[PDB]
Amino acid sequence: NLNAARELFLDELKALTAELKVYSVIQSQINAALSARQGIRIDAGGIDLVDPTLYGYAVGDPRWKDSPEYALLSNLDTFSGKLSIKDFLSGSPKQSGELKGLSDEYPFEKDNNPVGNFATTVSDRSR
Amino acid sequence: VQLVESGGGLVQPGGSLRLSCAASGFTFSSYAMDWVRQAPGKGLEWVSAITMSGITAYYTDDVKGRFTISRDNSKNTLYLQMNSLRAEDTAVYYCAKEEFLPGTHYFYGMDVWGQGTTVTVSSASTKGPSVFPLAPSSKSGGTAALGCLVKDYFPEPVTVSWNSGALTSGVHTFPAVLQSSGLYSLSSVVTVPSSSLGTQTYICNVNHKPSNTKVDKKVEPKSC
Amino acid sequence: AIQMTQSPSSLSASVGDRVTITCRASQGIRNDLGWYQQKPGKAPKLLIYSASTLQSGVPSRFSGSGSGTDFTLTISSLQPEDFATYYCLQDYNYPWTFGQGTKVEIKRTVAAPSVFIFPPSDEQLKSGTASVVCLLNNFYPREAKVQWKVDNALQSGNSQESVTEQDSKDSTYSLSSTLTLSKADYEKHKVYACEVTHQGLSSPVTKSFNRGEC
Repeated sequence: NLNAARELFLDELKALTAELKVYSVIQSQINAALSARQGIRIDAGGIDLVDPTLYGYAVGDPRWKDSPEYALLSNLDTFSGKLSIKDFLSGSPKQSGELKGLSDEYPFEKDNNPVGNFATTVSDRSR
Repeated sequence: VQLVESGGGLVQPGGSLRLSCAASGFTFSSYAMDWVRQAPGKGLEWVSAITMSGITAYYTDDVKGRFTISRDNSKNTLYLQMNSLRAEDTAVYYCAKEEFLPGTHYFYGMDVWGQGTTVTVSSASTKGPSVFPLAPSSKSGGTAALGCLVKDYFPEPVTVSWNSGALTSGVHTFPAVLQSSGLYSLSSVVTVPSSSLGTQTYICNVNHKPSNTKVDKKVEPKSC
Repeated sequence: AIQMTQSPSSLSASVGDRVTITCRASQGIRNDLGWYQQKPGKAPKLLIYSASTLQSGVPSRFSGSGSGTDFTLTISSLQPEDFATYYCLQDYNYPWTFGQGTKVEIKRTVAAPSVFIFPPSDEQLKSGTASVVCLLNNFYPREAKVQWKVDNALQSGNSQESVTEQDSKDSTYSLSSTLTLSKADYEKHKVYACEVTHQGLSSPVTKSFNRGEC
């Protein structure tokens, strides 16, 4: 009864830690773009978030599928074997809710850079 | 590297055109692309840009909600859909490749341009010119002027020669002007010695390819 | 928004001179300003970007300068190939916007226009319109005032002008002014006169005819 309750709270903590990990991956693509005064695609032309290598697992590792990261990603509405940054951010269920009406890209501009505004929008969910 | 525009022509106010630009000899999908226009006699106007992905478009103010820029990276082709066209849209439309600073998407200008395609928006029907003599002056061993008035044609251009190309010294063929009717009008003139006005015959040869009309015309002095 | 204002609108100089065109923005645009060259019936060519970087292939006599709102293209020793129109472009904000252009014309000695006037042909008058043409032939500089008088009434808003490009032989211009009236209004007056003011002419030159008098 008590040791079972402990293990549910570890599973909740594992899932949150995974969600934060995905936001970290997204946020580091966004900073890579900002650094190279570059744009970022977040649709199917952008990165695939269902990729073992992003979270420490090698490509064919069978325990990838048992990971709390894959658990989160593969349970979303938007999952289809692959998962774009927009699919993840707009997908449910996850504890940061949803982001609707994001464009498929945020291109580098010289004034009010849309990459910068996206960085801020994404950063206000890791909070 | 090469950009070839196409799809321009003649259209009426309220009508539609689709311009195409065919890119070759570089990785089309890696560069942003633009349309730039130039109306006759006026300067350059940036019209539209699009990102390498084809997802985000930008427009100049005159054009918002009327034109649409797009591209197909598998076809190496840039498009401009032009709706609700008006007379002021009449211009040469250039296709232009944007360049970035190395390792960036930091746009700094247009380093490769097409040759341009012409769009002409007007209510006028195609019509050959009327050619009238500009008969040499009544007064002059001096110099006299002498010409042809090529009036009420549409669209541009016309070409004009004198005595089938045998007379080229002192010829000035003028840029046309757009009259309020919607039709164009121009004059070609030549300066010659007064002495020749009896002896030498002067014919202006006026070609207007769009209507398929040529007109030759004698220019002699007036009846006295 | 952002408006670019070049100056001068045009400018005359000789092979070897030091030429300087200015471009001013209505707001700060950092160094995000390019310079393009265009020649008649040809595509524009990028010369300078990022305010002062030379496009490769462009010769060293061209040079760029400025920051914020005031910028400067400079040709140190002008050459035959450099006679052309030059445009500046800001790409700091969308819409990107060009300057209105600066033509660089070949300079020479003053030359007066020989002036000629042409009545409407009889053949045209059958159609119901009258076109009276004044010709200024082979002059320099390009500046010229052409005034139509009909029975000494200064005419207004019923004529159009047109000008040749600078000549390849003698570097002069030529101008056509065309006064346009109905057959009705043409036949209602007698003295048709073209008055021409220009630097090479000490006082205005008038040419005229009387209607129907060959």
